[PDB]
Amino acid sequence: GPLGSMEDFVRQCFNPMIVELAEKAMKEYGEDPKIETNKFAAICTHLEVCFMYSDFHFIDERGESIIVESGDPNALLKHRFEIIEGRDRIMAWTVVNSICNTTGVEKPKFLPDLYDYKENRFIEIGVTRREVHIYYLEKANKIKSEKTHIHIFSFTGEEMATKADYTLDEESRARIKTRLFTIRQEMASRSLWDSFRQSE
Ligand SMILES: O=c1[nH]c(-c2ccc(-c3nnn[nH]3)cc2)c(-c2ccc(F)cc2)cc1O
Ligand SMILES: [Mn+2]
Ligand SMILES: [Mn+2]
Ligand SMILES: [Mn+2]
Repeated sequence: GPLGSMEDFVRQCFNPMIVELAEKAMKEYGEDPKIETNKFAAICTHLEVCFMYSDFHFIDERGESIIVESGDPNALLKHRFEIIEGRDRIMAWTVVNSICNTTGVEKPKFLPDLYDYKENRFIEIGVTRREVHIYYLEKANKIKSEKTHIHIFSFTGEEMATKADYTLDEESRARIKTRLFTIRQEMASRSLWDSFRQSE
């Protein structure tokens, strides 16, 4: 088949909110999304996984964790997760500082991706084109000391999470894996996958 542009794929296969947040992040770190395109696609993918990870998860009227897939349910429900990824540095740290002071949890040395109000911990999300165990160690070794939970996804369906604690139900994580599989397949049909995979 013909080789598509990764740019076209990103703009066609991710919603504009994701794409825009991704562009802003790259600009913020001095990289151009029209040159570092594999990174661009990687950043969109990871951002989307972060959103999908928190999607539908609330804390109920009685204070336990429930799943609602409509927009019509109860406004007394609190989102289970705080989303840190996707915010600019100032706002991300503002949110982290707020959480840390409120909940009394320890302040992380690097920006995490999520905060989980049920488990009372920050989460580092990872999405890798390599084997999950290797990438996990790379994360584990950057965060140094840990209260921060790590959860790694691959494009081939493997997961690895701290202490074999996977946080979410199988259905939630299946949605994420299916999306990753779909991204991989679509890249492959445009002959973007091999280049993307080898670039990590
Ligand atoms: O696990 C993460 N990961 C990443 C991440 C994403 C892509 C690459 C990448 N892809 N190709 N070269 N570098 C590296 C780290 C990022 C990230 C997000 C926005 C941004 F502007 C820069 C980095 C954030 C994460 O939490
Ligand atoms: Mn970031
Ligand atoms: Mn992050
Ligand atoms: Mn991450």
